[PDB]
Amino acid sequence: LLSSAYVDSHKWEAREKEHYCLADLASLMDKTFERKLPVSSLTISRLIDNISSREEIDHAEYYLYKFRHSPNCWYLRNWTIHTWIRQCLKYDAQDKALYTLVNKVQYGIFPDNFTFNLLMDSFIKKENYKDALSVVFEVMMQEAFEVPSTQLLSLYVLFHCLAKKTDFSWEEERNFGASLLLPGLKQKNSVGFSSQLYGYALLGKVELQQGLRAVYHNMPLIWKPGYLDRALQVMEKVAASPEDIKLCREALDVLGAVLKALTSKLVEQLDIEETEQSKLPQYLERFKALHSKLQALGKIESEGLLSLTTQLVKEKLSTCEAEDIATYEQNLQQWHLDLVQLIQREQQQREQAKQEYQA
Amino acid sequence: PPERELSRLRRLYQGHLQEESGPPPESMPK
Amino acid sequence: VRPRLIAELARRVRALREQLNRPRDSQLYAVDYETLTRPFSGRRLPVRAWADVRRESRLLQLLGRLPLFGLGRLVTRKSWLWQHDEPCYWRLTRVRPDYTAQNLDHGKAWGILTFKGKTESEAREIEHVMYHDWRLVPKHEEEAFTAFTPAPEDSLASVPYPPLLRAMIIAERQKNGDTSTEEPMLNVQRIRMEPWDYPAKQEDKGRAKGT
Amino acid sequence: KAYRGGHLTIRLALGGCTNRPFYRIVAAHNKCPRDGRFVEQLGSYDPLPNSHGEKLVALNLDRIRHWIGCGAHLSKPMEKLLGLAGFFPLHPMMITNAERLRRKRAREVLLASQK
Repeated sequence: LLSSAYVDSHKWEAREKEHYCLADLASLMDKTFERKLPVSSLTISRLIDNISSREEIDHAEYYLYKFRHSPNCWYLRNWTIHTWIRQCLKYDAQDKALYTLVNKVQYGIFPDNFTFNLLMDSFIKKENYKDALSVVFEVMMQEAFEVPSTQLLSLYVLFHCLAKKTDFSWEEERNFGASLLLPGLKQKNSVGFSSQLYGYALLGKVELQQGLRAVYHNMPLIWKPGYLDRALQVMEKVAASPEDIKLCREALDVLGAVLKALTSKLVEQLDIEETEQSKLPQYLERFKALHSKLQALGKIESEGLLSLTTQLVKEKLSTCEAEDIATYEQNLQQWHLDLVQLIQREQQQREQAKQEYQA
Repeated sequence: PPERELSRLRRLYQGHLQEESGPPPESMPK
Repeated sequence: VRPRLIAELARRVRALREQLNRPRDSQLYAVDYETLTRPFSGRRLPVRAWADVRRESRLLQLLGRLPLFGLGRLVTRKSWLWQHDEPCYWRLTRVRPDYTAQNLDHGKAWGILTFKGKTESEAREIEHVMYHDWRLVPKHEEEAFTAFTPAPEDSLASVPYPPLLRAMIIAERQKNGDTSTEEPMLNVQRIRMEPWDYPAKQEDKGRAKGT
Repeated sequence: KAYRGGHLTIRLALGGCTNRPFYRIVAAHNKCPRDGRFVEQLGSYDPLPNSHGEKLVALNLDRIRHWIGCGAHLSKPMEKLLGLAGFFPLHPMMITNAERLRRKRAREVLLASQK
C-alpha cells in the first residue's frame, strides 16, 4: 500500500558505514562478555551494520540477544534497530525480524513507526496477511499508533483479516479489540468511530464472558469496567456529531450480535457497584433505541468497513507518507551526527590510553 | 463509617471478614 | 595490648567476598508460584500477598516490554487503586535493569511520585519495585487518569490538652499571676499524619545478604 | 555498655513476689533486661487494691516530660496508664475494649431476656 519512494532502501544503503568483518567484532564481544565487562553500543552498531549474508543475520540475532542481556542494554540506539530491520528485509529474512519483534523483551527490538510500516508493507506486498496481523498486534502492544500512516495501515490489515474470520478465541478477540480501538481513537472520521465501536464491542464481550482482568492484563487497556457502555457512548457521540461522521452497519451489527449473545477468583469491584451482567438488559434497550435514532438521522453507512478503509487509505496515505519520509530524512541526518560523535569519543579514549601507556 | 469505605474494606479482606459491628450501647449494659 | 590481626584479615576478606559475591535481584526476588516461596532463602511469602503474587505483575515485567524501559511513562499500583480514589502513580525518570534476568524483569527504578493527587518536587528511588502490585497506565488514558481537582484540605488546626495537663497549665498560669480565661490548646497544624502506605525512602532501605 | 542501635523507653519493671506483683516505672534502654539496669526510676504502680480499694500510681511528671523530650519511647501499658491519669488522651485500645465489653454484656443481657 506504500509507494516505492517510501519503501526505497537507497538512502539507507548510502549511509556512511565503517567496514568490519563480522567475525572480528563477534570475537571482541565474546571476549568482553567472557571478562564480564560491558560492551559499548558502538560495537553492536558496527556488528549490525556489517551483516552481509543470511547466515550473518543468524549470528547477529544471537549477538543482539547477548547485548540485550548485558549492562548496557539500555543504550541500544534507534539507528541500530532500523538497520537490523533493513538488513532482515534485504536478505529475505522477514521471519527473523518478526521473531525478534515478537520477542522484543529478549532482543530489545523497539522499532519506530517508519520501521513498523516497512515491515507491515513488506508482508502486505507478499500477501502474507497473517504476519502483517502479527506486526499490527506488536504495534498495538507497544502503543505505537502516534503516526497516521501506521494507523491507516493497521486499520486496513485488521479489517482485511476480520472480513474472513468466523471462529474467535477470546485472546484473539482481545487482541483485535485493542488493535482496532487504539488507531480508531486517533481518527476523527467515520472509519475511526466505527473501529472504536467494533473494538469496544469485542472488548465488552471479552469482559462479560472472561472478566475484566482478561481484558486489561498485559494489554494497553484500562482496568475500569464498562466497555459496552463505552460503545454506546460512541454511538451517542455519533448521534451528536457533524454530518460527515457516520457509523458502518457492520460495526452496529457486531455490537448487536454481542449484546444478543450476552443476553441469552478475586472480586475486583466494590459490592456497592452494579455489575455489568446486571446492566446487560438496559444496555440492550439503549442499543436498540440508539440504533433507531441513528437510522432516523441517516448516520449509518452501508459500505463495508474494508472498502471504506481502502477509500480512506487511497485518500490520505500519500500525504502521510510524505510527512513520514521527511521525518525519516531528518532522523537519518541526526543518526549520522550521533554515530560520528560516538566514533570520535572512542578514538580519543584509545589515543589517550596510548599516551598513558607510552610512559 | 460510610458505606463506600466499608465496601472497600470488604473487598480488601475478601473471605476473612467478621459480622459488621453497629454503634455500641450508649451506656454500659447492666 | 596484644594485637588481633586475624580479626582484621577476616573482616577485610569477608567484606571483599560480600562485595564480589553480591546476590542479584533476579536471584533474591525470584518466587516459586506453585508454593509461593523464595528459592534463594526458602522462606514463604505472607498469606495476604499470595493471590496478588499469582495475578499482578512486577514493575520491570512491565518496563522490559517498552522502548527505553518506559522512561516518562506512568505506573500505578493495584493496592493504591483499591485503597485510594485519588490518582497515585510514579512518573519514571531512570531505570537500571538487571541484565542477568532472562526476561529483564528485575531491577531498580527512579521517578516523581504523585500520591493522592499531590506531586513531589524531586525524583527519588521507587520502593517495592519487586512487588507483584504494578500496573501500567495506557497513554490514551493518562489524561483521564491524572485528572484531579484538589479538594479543600481543611483539618483541625488545634485540639484540647489532656485533662490533667490542661489543669496543670491553668494552675501554673494562675500561680504566675495570669488570669486569662483562654483555654490551653495544642497546635496540630505542623503535625501532618502521612498515610501509612505512602512510599518510604528506598535509598535508606537495606538489602538481603547473600547466603 | 554499648548496644547496637536501641533507644530509651519508659516502661514497667516487675518486682514483688509470687502472686503479688508490683511495678516500677523506669526509663531504660529497650535492650536491657526487664528488671535490670535503668536510667532513672520515674514512678511506681501497685496493681493490687489496698485496704481503701485503690490502685496506687506514682508518676514523676517532671522527669517523665523531660525523658519524653529527650527522645524516650513509651510502652503500651504506660500509654494506657497515662491516659487513665489524664496526662495523655485515652489510648484507642481502651476505647475499643470498652466498646467490645459493652457489646458482650449487651449480648449476655439479650440472652437473659430470651431465656
